[PDB]
Amino acid sequence: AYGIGLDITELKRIASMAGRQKRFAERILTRSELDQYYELSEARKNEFLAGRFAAKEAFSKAFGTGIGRQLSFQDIEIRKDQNGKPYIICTKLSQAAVHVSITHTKEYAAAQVVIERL
Amino acid sequence: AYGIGLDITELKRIASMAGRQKRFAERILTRSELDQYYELSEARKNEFLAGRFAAKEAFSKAFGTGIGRQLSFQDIEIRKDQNGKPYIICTKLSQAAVHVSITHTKEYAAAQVVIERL
Amino acid sequence: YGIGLDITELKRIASMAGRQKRFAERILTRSELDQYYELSEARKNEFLAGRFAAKEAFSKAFGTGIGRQLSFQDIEIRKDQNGKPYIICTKLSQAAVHVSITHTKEYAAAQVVIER
Amino acid sequence: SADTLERVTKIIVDRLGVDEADVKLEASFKEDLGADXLDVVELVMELEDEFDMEISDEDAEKIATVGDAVNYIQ
Amino acid sequence: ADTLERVTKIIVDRLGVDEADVKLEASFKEDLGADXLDVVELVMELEDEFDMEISDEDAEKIATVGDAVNYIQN
Amino acid sequence: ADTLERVTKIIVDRLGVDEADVKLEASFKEDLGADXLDVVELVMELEDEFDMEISDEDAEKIATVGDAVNYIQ
Ligand code: NA
Repeated sequence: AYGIGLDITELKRIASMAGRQKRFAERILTRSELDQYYELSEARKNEFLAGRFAAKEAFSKAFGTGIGRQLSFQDIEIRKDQNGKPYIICTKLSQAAVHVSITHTKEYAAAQVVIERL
Repeated sequence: AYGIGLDITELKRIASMAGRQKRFAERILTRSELDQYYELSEARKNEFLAGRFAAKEAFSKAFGTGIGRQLSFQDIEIRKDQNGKPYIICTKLSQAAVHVSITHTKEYAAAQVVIERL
Repeated sequence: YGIGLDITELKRIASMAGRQKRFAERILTRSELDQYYELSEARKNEFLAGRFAAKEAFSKAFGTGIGRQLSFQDIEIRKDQNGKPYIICTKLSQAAVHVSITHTKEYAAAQVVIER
Repeated sequence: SADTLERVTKIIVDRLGVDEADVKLEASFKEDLGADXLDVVELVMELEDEFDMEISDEDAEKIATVGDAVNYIQ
Repeated sequence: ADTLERVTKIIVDRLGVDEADVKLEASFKEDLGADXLDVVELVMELEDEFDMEISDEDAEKIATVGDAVNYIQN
Repeated sequence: ADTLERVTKIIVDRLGVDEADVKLEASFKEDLGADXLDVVELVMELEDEFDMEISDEDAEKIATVGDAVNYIQ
């Protein structure tokens, strides 16, 4: 559906995984996102993970269905272009344009998503 | 779009104010929003109040004038739809679509609004 | 057409001791400096964190970030009589811009939408 | 009155960042006294209480300065 | 029956919600204060504790504690 | 390089990291975790220390430490 989404996620909540962050990463990331994650340092893993969870929560908000039957975390992938600008490729999105922006503070990951008419 | 707006509100600040001033919520919320607020626990209350305040501040910015002479808190109402997502009905709007997204962390409530065509 | 969002911690921007002035010269245009000098201490840190957030949001929206393709000096934020901010940026019109800026005790945040 | 002014300065100082030697009739709340939106609505509520009155969001916008409030409290 | 004891412990240990507040009709999000991130850790907790896997499709299908129990027991 | 010695002292005070952390091939963003704000405060400190001018573009080129050392020479 056409909509917008906003999501702010506290870094500490993702960092507080320790022995659960691998399973959580696998539930949250696609194949290529996971490869990037395994290549990162531990502080960088939490940031990467919180940014992706925020971007995907925001996207599902704009998509208007939330995560579930119509949309799985695995159907959404954030990629970066040559300039490091993030974009979303989604397997369930039909004839529409998607916009995303991700930002970080020391304690937070925030993302906003716009799904528009082509 | 015709206008956009963003607002982040501190939950503790809202909590102290409502503690200090029992009519703060009556000023911010419509009667319908207000009845909804009353059905909630002490926790759920400050975040519901902070979220609606954020959504109204953001809307008033998207609307272009902020809250005041051209627009009251009372003219903006946040409603839940079929599945629960928030949307806005504003007495001063007639030929624009309005989009809102509301998010929450442990300390902050945040919302964004887009007012646009069709 | 793209969107940009940025959230900057206020402490870090006020925290710039004698280093904050040179920082303002880098982030602000001439018309924005004049305004910044004429301000109080607290209002100064806020004015600066918002301009930084706004310019970063706009730069993300534009798709390049700050650098070769776009400079802070190319972005100017002004406010009308209703206090609504708007961006001027003669870096290729053919597009309308929308901006919103907000402040909290800890943070300065901004969003931008650049459309077709 | 000149009474209403002392009751308004007390309320401002208590509420905002302001000292006591800055509540000069011309001082704008948002501009000069470091007030944001949540600060002024609280400020408005103090006044509604301290002078048994009702101040709409419309009237809130009229009282932009210290002198504005006073005049309004008459 | 036994499954509710374990399920409840999970809920209590995660969402930290009083206890004795874990009713079969109790909605995780609406009645227990769970955001989206809390419900995903909850589901993961359930996946370990019972050695099962819960898809995103299935995670949506289970709103209440009773829904959790029923899902688990069959 | 006393240049590096001077570059590291600046980095261990604007970013807070330890020391061995600051290697020559260390990335400002990935290994030191400096964001867009950290990066400009970092570039301004270098402007100060070594007395030079780093344009908005110049700064987007100094990817790691070694690069910054090279630009300073
Ligand atoms: Na940021």
